[PDB]
Amino acid sequence: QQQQLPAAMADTFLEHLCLLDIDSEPVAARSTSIIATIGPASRSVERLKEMIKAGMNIARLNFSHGSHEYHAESIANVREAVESFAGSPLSYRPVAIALDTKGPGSGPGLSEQDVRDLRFGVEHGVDIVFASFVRKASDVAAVRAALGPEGHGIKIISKIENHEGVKRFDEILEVSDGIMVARGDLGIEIPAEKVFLAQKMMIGRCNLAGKPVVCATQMLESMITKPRPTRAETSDVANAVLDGADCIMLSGETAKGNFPVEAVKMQHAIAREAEAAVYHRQLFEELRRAAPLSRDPTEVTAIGAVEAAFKCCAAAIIVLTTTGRSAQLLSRYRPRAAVIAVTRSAQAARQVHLCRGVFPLLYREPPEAIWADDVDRRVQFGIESGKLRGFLRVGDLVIVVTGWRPGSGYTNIMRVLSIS
Amino acid sequence: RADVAQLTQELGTAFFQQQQLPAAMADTFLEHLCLLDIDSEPVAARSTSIIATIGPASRSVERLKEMIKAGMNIARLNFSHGSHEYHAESIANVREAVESFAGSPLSYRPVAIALDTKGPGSGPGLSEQDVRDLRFGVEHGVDIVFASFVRKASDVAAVRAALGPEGHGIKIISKIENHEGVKRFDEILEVSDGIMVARGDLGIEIPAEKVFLAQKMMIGRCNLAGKPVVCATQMLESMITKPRPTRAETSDVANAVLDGADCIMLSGETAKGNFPVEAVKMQHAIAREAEAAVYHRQLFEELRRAAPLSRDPTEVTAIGAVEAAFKCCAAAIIVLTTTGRSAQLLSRYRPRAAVIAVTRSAQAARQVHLCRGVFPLLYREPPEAIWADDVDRRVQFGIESGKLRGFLRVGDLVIVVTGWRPGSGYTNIMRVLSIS
Amino acid sequence: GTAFFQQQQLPAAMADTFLEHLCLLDIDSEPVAARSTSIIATIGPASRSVERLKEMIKAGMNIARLNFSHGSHEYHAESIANVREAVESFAGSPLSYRPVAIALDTKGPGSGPGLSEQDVRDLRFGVEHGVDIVFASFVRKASDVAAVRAALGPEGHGIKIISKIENHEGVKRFDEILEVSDGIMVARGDLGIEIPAEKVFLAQKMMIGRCNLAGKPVVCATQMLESMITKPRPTRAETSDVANAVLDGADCIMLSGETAKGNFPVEAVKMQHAIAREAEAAVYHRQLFEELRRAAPLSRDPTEVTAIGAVEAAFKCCAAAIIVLTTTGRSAQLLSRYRPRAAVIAVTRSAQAARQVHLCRGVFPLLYREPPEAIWADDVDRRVQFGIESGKLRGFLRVGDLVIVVTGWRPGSGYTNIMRVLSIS
Amino acid sequence: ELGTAFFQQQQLPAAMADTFLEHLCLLDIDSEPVAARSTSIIATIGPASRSVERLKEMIKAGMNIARLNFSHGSHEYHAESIANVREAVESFAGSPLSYRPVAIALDTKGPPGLSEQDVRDLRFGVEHGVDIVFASFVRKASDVAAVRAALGPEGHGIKIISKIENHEGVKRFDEILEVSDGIMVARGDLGIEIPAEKVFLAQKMMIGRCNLAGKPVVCATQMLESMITKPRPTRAETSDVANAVLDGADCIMLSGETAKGNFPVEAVKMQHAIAREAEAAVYHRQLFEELRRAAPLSRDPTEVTAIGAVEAAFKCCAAAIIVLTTTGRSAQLLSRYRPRAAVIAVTRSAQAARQVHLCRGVFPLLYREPPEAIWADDVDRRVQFGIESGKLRGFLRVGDLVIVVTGWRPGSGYTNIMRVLSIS
Ligand SMILES: O=C1c2ccccc2C(=O)c2c1cc(S(=O)(=O)O)c(O)c2O
Ligand SMILES: O=C1c2ccccc2C(=O)c2c1cc(S(=O)(=O)O)c(O)c2O
Ligand SMILES: O=C1c2ccccc2C(=O)c2c1cc(S(=O)(=O)O)c(O)c2O
Ligand SMILES: O=P(O)(O)OC[C@H]1O[C@](O)(COP(=O)(O)O)[C@@H](O)[C@@H]1O
Ligand SMILES: O=P(O)(O)OC[C@H]1O[C@](O)(COP(=O)(O)O)[C@@H](O)[C@@H]1O
Ligand SMILES: O=P(O)(O)OC[C@H]1O[C@](O)(COP(=O)(O)O)[C@@H](O)[C@@H]1O
Ligand SMILES: O=P(O)(O)OC[C@H]1O[C@](O)(COP(=O)(O)O)[C@@H](O)[C@@H]1O
Ligand SMILES: O=C([O-])C(=O)[O-]
Ligand SMILES: O=C([O-])C(=O)[O-]
Ligand SMILES: O=C([O-])C(=O)[O-]
Ligand SMILES: O=C([O-])C(=O)[O-]
Ligand SMILES: [K+]
Ligand SMILES: [K+]
Ligand SMILES: [K+]
Ligand SMILES: [K+]
Ligand SMILES: [Mg+2]
Ligand SMILES: [Mg+2]
Ligand SMILES: [Mg+2]
Ligand SMILES: [Mg+2]
Repeated sequence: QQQQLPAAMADTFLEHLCLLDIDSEPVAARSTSIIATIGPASRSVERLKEMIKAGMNIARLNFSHGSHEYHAESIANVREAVESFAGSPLSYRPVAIALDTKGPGSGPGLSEQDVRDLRFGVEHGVDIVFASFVRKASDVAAVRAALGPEGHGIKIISKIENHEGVKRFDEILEVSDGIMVARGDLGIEIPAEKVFLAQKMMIGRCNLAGKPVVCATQMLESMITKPRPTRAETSDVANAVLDGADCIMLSGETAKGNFPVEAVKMQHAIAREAEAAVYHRQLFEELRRAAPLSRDPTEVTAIGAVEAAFKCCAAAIIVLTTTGRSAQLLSRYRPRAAVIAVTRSAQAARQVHLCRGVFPLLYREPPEAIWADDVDRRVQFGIESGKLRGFLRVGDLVIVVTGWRPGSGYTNIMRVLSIS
Repeated sequence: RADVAQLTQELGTAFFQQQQLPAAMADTFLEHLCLLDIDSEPVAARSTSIIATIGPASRSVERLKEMIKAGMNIARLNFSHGSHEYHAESIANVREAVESFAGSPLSYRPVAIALDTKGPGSGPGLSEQDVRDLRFGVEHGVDIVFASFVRKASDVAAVRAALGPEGHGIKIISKIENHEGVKRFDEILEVSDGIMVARGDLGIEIPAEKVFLAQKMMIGRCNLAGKPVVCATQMLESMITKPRPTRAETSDVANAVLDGADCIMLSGETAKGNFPVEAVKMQHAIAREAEAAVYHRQLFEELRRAAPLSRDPTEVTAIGAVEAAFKCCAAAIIVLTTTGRSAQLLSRYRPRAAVIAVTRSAQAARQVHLCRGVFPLLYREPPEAIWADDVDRRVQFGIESGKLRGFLRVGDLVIVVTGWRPGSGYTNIMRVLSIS
Repeated sequence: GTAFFQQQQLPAAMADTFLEHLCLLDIDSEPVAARSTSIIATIGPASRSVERLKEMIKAGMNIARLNFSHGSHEYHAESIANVREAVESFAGSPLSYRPVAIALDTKGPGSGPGLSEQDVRDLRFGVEHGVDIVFASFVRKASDVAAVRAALGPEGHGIKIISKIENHEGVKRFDEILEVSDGIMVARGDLGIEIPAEKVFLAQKMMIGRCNLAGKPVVCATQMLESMITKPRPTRAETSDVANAVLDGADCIMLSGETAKGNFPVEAVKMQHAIAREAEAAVYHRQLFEELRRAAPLSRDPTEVTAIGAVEAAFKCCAAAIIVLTTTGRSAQLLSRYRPRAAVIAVTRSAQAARQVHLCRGVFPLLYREPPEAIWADDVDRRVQFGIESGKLRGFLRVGDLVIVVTGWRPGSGYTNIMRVLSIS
Repeated sequence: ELGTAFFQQQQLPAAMADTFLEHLCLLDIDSEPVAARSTSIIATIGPASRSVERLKEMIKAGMNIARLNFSHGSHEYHAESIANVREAVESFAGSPLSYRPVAIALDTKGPPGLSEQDVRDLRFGVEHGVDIVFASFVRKASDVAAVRAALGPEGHGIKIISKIENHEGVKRFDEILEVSDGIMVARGDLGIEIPAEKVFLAQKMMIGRCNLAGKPVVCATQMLESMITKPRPTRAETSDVANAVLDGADCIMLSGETAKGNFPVEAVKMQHAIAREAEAAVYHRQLFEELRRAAPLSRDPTEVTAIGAVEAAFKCCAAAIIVLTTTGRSAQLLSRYRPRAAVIAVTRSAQAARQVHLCRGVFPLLYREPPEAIWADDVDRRVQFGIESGKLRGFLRVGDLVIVVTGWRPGSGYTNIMRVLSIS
């Protein structure tokens, strides 16, 4: 059988590895998001359409290079390429826009250039900020203050790039929306042979906290000049997914290299293979054991839904979400079932790419008069887009996660539904 | 510590010191035993049902009201003794005692009536007296049959045929009392509604020192199958003449509950002894202590690992509801059921939360006592015009009756299990509700 | 062979979960291993005759308990003499000889707050008569154990003190009592009067678990086969209670009125023997060994390090036995704490140690009486060969079996450090 | 006692964790490695690494096995490389603290079956006393039998490590592993023969199966590729080396990095540094439990002694397991249980001393003293040699506990004793 199911049913991790089969083809949709840096090699609308088709989920703009005018044109081109697929509403793909700051460049403070760039991000409607060189909780507070009242909804992903950031990780993670393991600077700031320890520790802690973690830098470096990566590069991408990374990133590979589309395609192919090789039997038991007891109905519904999905091998968990939170709480238990998140918020649809296994569907259908009927069409929309995209078939079982009243914060219902 | 820290701040340290919760949170079975505390008081309602044999010592309506208050859930009538006239009078007295509390859902306690057959004797199958007694049971509306000396699947088919078309709803609990019944256990369990480990005859039919192996094997297999299992005979034997049991007797009751028995039984202790009410009270006290001492962490993990994957929505909803109940330390799981099946599927995962089963069927309310942790509520209100409103009213009836009986408190989290359409077989919804 | 893997609940032993282990238990899977839980039989009018004591030793009695709550010093001295006479009547066959420990159970503190003056006199009687163990009644705190130890004096340094936990205070102060005691007795008679009867099983399971964790002997006592005082067969609750005490992890099981004053002393011993053998094969060693290993702290004591290596090696090859040379019994006790399925055959020259190792589950003491060889390595080998010959004669071993041999690098107690895999020829 | 500082080093807080997730969360960049590097480094000796002076630097950097790629050069070229390796190794024979045996491995050019050139190159290997053969493109058990037969009458002791480089080799892995001494995951050809994105699955599967079988597994090709031209590797390269060790590889290899690159010594130093870090990060608690649960019961005293010795080593945090071995088999059976303690293998065989580099955590000590007339005295002398080398090299201190594994009689195949010794 397909998707490494013989290896998935093994009684030990050792037997799981022994049962991995190169002929067991992946069937599930790719769960780990790809962040591609948009630069000289990947700026055109035509090239961006090819990168979206190849698998890009988040477009990163490196504010260490270019200018505000340059990045504004890149943002416009990304939006134009994304909207060129709006003619097919059940299959259109949202793409988040992330702003990566230049950093403090000396001074444990928020550069005035960073204040100006963060203000640019708010004015241009960016979804995420990758905050460079975060070394303490007060650095995150400074970024949040610089985003102002209009940028309240922007996610702050703190980049850990030095010894201080690693040592003060817990306080940084507590106030951040997520973390980026920025291996480039980290490998210069700490001994290169210790970076893998920092990566594995940060991924584990983010998985424990249920917060997004991005693995970044030199993942497919040789692809800047060559059409195929080295054996160490494919292994690095696969191991980042197996470590538990929610996102994988391409920097020079897409910003300035000769094969930007090929680099995205390679990350897509490796992530799909690595996701099927995840040993869910141990992973779910450990996530379940480590996750604290909770009296929050969204949290309680999420664990019940993921348990139910594993019991019936559910093809998907369809969840209605306003902010993306209910989808994030499902994602933290790493279900094998795809989490199809139906949302009316375009920003939440883009941001939800930070959470592994969450497939955002932006709902743009006319409302139903009775709230209960409106909820049911959003569920049938998740099922129709699910069927159109290959996630679901007639006869499949799905878990549907909804709330008892409109507005964010009221998820409390899990339903077992048979498709068609 | 960090996996229970926010909930310890919210519910308090006193909450986590009661009902053997420190022992329940242990990482190993050895650590679990080391953390058992005689000062950790049981809080939950007793979930293992007590079957009491009704005979000369426990027959009067006044005495039966005392036994219902002490905790009796199932009244057993041993057709190896008395007559049809004697047993019919016992049944009438049980029903009169049960109906004396029928004025309210707060006081009403359904009590199942079980008929224990005389058995095949030296014969190879269903005896003529058993056919007559089984017909008597159908005519008197008994809920359960404890079929004596079941040795093969064809013995339970013979009992089913002798109950006729009008006894289709009666549960057949096969009594395993000899070597053949133990060896053919799987085929017997497949066609039975449940099993009774009849240790009296078993201890004579096989070496006495092997009975505990048969008991533990049968309890384990019934737990795996999700079918009721009764532990029976000599549990509190000395209480036939003495007001207090021996140390081996209290240990035996506790170990039957820890083994996974859904029901515990009293035979001579209630049928002919000097302290029938005290024997019920003692079983009640021991079962509540033993239930809190169950190592749910390993038990739930093992029930999850052993149970095969399922495409039955009732089964899928039941495991999701039990997982949700454990996550928030839910006080109860309120389930709507017509036949008791949805409550049985919740019960097989052994939640620590009480399963409050709301049903319109009086027979299902009596029979669910066979499933550990199921508290039946008989709903007697007439149906609402809108089906969704009728469902909501039954859920609210469960909550109100739960609150008025101490099962629920304001601020508690309750898991509610319902279906998407009327009729049996459509349970598929789990809701997390905060009690206000 | 397939027959080997069908006996001693081996299908249930190989199960991946405790639930599947229970589902696989088979009443037709016969026990093969020797009974490892010791039987303490209380001595009284029904079991004092030398001829009756010979029958009780053959039935399986390992420890003779003298209850100082009854009788005079002259009575108990006569009990001791009869036990020793019955035990020594089998000394003519050194390969089959079974040592029997003598335990003195004290009267207790009564209304007083500590060690009574009668207990001081009885403890000194025990030292003078060479008793092996003291079952100290109503131990409520660590200072009660220190008072017993002081009353035994310098000549009773080798006597084991097993503290009886019989009330709420003893249960609450269990950790401090276990720390200074050699072991514990769950005295359920008094405990069931001192605390609610329905809570005794929790105290029993907690104390057995903690003793197992500490590697110290634990005795389950009182009313185990009570009905056998007057009836020839026990109730279903009684056989279940004995089996569950062994499954809980008790090192010893006890008979009080059943052997002291009942009509069936020999049969009560035989019944406990039969149940214990069945219950020992039903122990789920896969989880048990894993949990004992995980819970046991790291150690820099060579005897402790050799013991875990020897138990792990025994499980790897399904060793029939672990033969250990011991002066004080300590090396055998450290093997016993890991609950090997292999019998621990303890070869010793110390008659007191041979009697005392009965407190440890799975330890079969062999008293070696030959005078020391001039060459120490040859003396060690002769003792190992004596263990093998006794093992073969008693049915523990056969030619072709693998055995683990545990010895030390120099004479005297405290130097066990060697483990060897040996093929029986 | 050991002190709080002891329990903060070598990822001991992460090692004591109750779950793999907690283990990852407890990894600390400030927890320094203390144990000697246990994963062997195979360095390909070519134009960039051939001189005696350069070879001395590579031995000091950590090279344990010298690989000679018979796809390049000639017999005369490789014979000179072998001579230079032996000369560099013997330049440290005067000092017991620096003397390290180095195995010599011959990597064949490759094939329908065994090629004519491979028969001649295998014959060259036997004549030159090579220790290991890395057999290229092994696709079935009969390929291993052909190599074994070509190793003439004088070369049956040479270890055959089968290189799995294509779909057929992956599919017929079990039959190949059964007749091979070990496996090499030859990722270069494998990444061309099968889709590049599936190579990590083949690597993890082969490493797992070799670990289960107790046979050496080598991770090879492009581990530090960028170091062919640059002095420092990429983030993917350090991650790849660490993950190969964490996967369970016994050996890690350098090809172009040492054969033709600008930084051969630096590439060896980098693999040394990463492997030491990755070895301390191994989650032994789950690993040992799983190796124990998966390994079948055994009536072989060497195998029974080995598991008892590894269990005893974990119980006391033993600094080393000193084992007397003539063929290296007793050290290999200790190595399969992945002890945290170094396995110091004391042997009179120079060949076995070179070959045990294939087994993770085995530190060979060649013993050349003349035999004692009393066998028990000869064993004691060898045990003390391992303790004294261990004190000299920093493995041991007075007061440490060591596990000693010996047999009851001379000759190979009788290991059955495990002793706990206090270092005095
Ligand atoms: O965005 C840019 C860019 C924008 C405008 C002019 C030039 C560049 C450029 O040269 C560049 C960029 C990004 C990266 S990065 O994302 O890979 O870090 C680079 O390495 C890099 O060199
Ligand atoms: O039901 C009866 C009964 C009915 C009518 C007259 C007399 C008896 C009677 O004497 C009796 C009964 C049950 C048991 S039971 O506990 O074994 O089931 C007895 O042991 C027992 O003695
Ligand atoms: O040029 C050589 C060479 C030349 C002369 C003697 C020996 C080698 C040699 O050993 C080598 C070489 C090239 C490669 S490559 O071209 O395949 O990358 C190797 O891998 C490799 O090992
Ligand atoms: O995941 P979030 O942000 O909490 O949103 C979940 C919310 O979505 C719903 O399912 C539907 O709400 P809306 O009708 O407002 O879209 C709510 O019942 C629930 O509270
Ligand atoms: O447990 P059972 O016997 O399957 O009954 C559960 C049934 O009860 C309900 O919750 C309510 O059904 P009714 O309205 O027929 O009483 C159904 O939706 C569900 O199928
Ligand atoms: O278990 P103990 O009391 O520590 O005794 C074990 C001792 O027995 C021996 O194996 C043999 O000692 P003896 O020759 O003194 O009997 C010692 O090497 C070892 O120290
Ligand atoms: O690992 P190998 O090849 O089996 O060698 C182990 C052998 O070494 C010894 O420990 C010592 O043997 P020698 O004295 O012959 O070297 C033997 O007793 C044992 O059989
Ligand atoms: O900024 C980054 O992404 C880095 O340093 O790796
Ligand atoms: O029939 C019974 O109930 C018995 O034998 O125990
Ligand atoms: O003293 C005892 O043995 C008791 O109270 O059980
Ligand atoms: O031969 C090799 O080592 C390869 O192909 O990677
Ligand atoms: K930047
Ligand atoms: K009957
Ligand atoms: K006494
Ligand atoms: K080659
Ligand atoms: Mg940076
Ligand atoms: Mg009967
Ligand atoms: Mg007493
Ligand atoms: Mg190749």
